[PDB]
Amino acid sequence: DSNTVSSFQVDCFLWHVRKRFADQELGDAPFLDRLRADQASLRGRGSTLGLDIETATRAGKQIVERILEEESDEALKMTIASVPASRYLTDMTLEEMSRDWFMLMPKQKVAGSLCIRMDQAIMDKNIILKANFSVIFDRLETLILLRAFTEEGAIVGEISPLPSLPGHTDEDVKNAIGVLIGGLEWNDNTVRVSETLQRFAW
Amino acid sequence: DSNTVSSFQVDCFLWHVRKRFADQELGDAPFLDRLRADQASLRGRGSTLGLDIETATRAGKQIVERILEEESDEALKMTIASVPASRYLTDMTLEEMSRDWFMLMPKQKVAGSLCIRMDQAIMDKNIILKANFSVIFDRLETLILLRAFTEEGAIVGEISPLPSLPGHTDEDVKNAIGVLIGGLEWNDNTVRVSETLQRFAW
Repeated sequence: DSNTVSSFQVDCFLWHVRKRFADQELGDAPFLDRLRADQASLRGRGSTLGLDIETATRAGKQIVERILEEESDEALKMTIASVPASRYLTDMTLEEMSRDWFMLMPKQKVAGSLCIRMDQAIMDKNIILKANFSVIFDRLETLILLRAFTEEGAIVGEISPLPSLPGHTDEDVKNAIGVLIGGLEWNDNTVRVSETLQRFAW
Repeated sequence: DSNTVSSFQVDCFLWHVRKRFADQELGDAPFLDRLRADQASLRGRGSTLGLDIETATRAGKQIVERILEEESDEALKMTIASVPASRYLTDMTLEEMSRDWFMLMPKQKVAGSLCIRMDQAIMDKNIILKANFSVIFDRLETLILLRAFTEEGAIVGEISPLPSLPGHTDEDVKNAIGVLIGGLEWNDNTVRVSETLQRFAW
């Protein structure tokens, strides 16, 4: 069931929290036994429904963050911003960001909570990926919209984010670019990526 | 041990979170069995070291909030403000807020993570509690400093907050006022509380 997945990702996350606890060595012994035993039960559990933990745990982190978001219960309500609140980068005039387009030979992939879209018949062109996104430090958190543009400015490709669990990470976006490019290049084409991206991306 | 208390308050809180989960009915069955069984283990546990749960759970909420505060792990970092970010009320010129004072017959109590201080020999005076604090809605979250002032402006009493677990709540502050007053009145005295307080307090 889907409640099984969710439940798993939660437990995974709460467990991560507890490790953090016992990292401060706050935990007494029987606790730390719950920690070990629940880590084993978890490895088994995730083995069997065949989700790896790392991402199950980010999912859980999002579910729980949502719970801690809704209360009210006075204060059980928490306030957290560990946030180096972030800077926004726009390679795309909105004129471009909103522009008609389609695919003659449509190719659609989903990876790491991003939709990658590509036109299969586009050959021997020179394209540049432009991306509006957000930065913390020099390393990306998040993407708003990526589009691929020909010499004559035209959409042959797109990478857009998805409301699934977990969300997408700088990584998910890096491989995403890799896939969009690499497939573009496969039917001959040359993909330059914008400086911003170059400067940030990978 | 103190790690035993902490561990208990955590588990209490994480458990509250899970109930929230299964409130959305996300939970699958074996989960919900962990929920019931862990609720029993918890009632037993807190019975024995003799802490009631409600407050153990607010404590846990503070400990955990602290954990979720520190990562970094990229994003496992959460951002939460459910906050109707709040309005501040000051009955006390800082000239008053910082003013010498002592107690001839000192009386010191601690309740709900607040220190209550009172001068035992103060008789047949007319005093007003002034308080600088903070409001969400018409109901107080939090107190910054309460002081009790005679006709001739003088400190006969104080209620100040403490960095313990859990922190203090509007309630803790309401009973706190009750105790300061009621003890002031016991050796004859008349305690008017400021409008702000009246308007907010209780």
